Amino acid sequence: AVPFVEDWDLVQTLGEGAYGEVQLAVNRVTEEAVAVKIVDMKRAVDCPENIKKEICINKMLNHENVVKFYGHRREGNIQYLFLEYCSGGELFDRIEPDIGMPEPDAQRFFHQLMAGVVYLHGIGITHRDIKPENLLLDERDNLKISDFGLATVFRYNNRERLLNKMCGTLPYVAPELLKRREFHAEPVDVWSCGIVLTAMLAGELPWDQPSDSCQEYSDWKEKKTYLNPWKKIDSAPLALLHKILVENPSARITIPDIKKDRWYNKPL
Ligand SMILES: COc1cc(-c2ccc3c(c2)NC(=O)/C3=C\c2ccc[nH]2)ccc1O
Repeated sequence: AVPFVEDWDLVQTLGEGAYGEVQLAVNRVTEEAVAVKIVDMKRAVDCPENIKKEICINKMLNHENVVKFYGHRREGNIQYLFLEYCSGGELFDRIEPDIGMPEPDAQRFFHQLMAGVVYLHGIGITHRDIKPENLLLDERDNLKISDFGLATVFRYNNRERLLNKMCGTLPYVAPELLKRREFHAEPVDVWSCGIVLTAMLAGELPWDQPSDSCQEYSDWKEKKTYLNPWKKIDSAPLALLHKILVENPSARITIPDIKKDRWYNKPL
């Protein structure tokens, strides 16, 4: 019913999953509310390490658009991830199925996702799994990238480190992850942010995966915007998508150039 972790009361479960569980921890004494991820390590082959990297990354991260990392403890098997609480919930729950959200709100949330992403990239960290379920909104309703379990460093000592490990989520991963062996880390996140811009604007996921065979992806590759979800989207913001969901990860628009897009700088 009502458990607790080292002086903090465990109110309710914010999220779960085969990952373990994240209960909202708050202490009636100070009453500061926080997010506590309880990674239930097992053996020395899955959880007991997929978290060593996760905690390190966090201690590096500090940006108004990245769920803050307070600290961590560790009984033995059960480890505690002290994290920032975002009352707002997930961006995911602000997308109306098959409809979306008011364009101005899409633009705003996109600015922050771009803010937080550019930031991470600056310190050579790639998220690898950007999506509405990982973009939380807080009290004031500010977007904060979340869940760094799959993140990783791609630039250390100013030297890129091409990636090859496949991972993330199918209806959000960039095409190169399927056709290539190695791929630059940054363009994968830009593509994933692009797919997130579409949900916010069409309340639906373009395709199940950027597979050259997925019929819906082939139709976007054939400028057939005269169909869903592209039809529910306005040509302005659609112009940016045309530059984001670009196949060759080399010709894809770069975060910097996204800040110079007409829709992006459109007072809304
Ligand atoms: C900074 O990096 C991380 C964030 C979270 C995380 C995951 C879920 C929530 C949260 C933080 N803070 C919250 O407030 C969360 C969930 C929620 C659900 C409804 C309101 N909030 C888990 C692992 C991480 O490595």
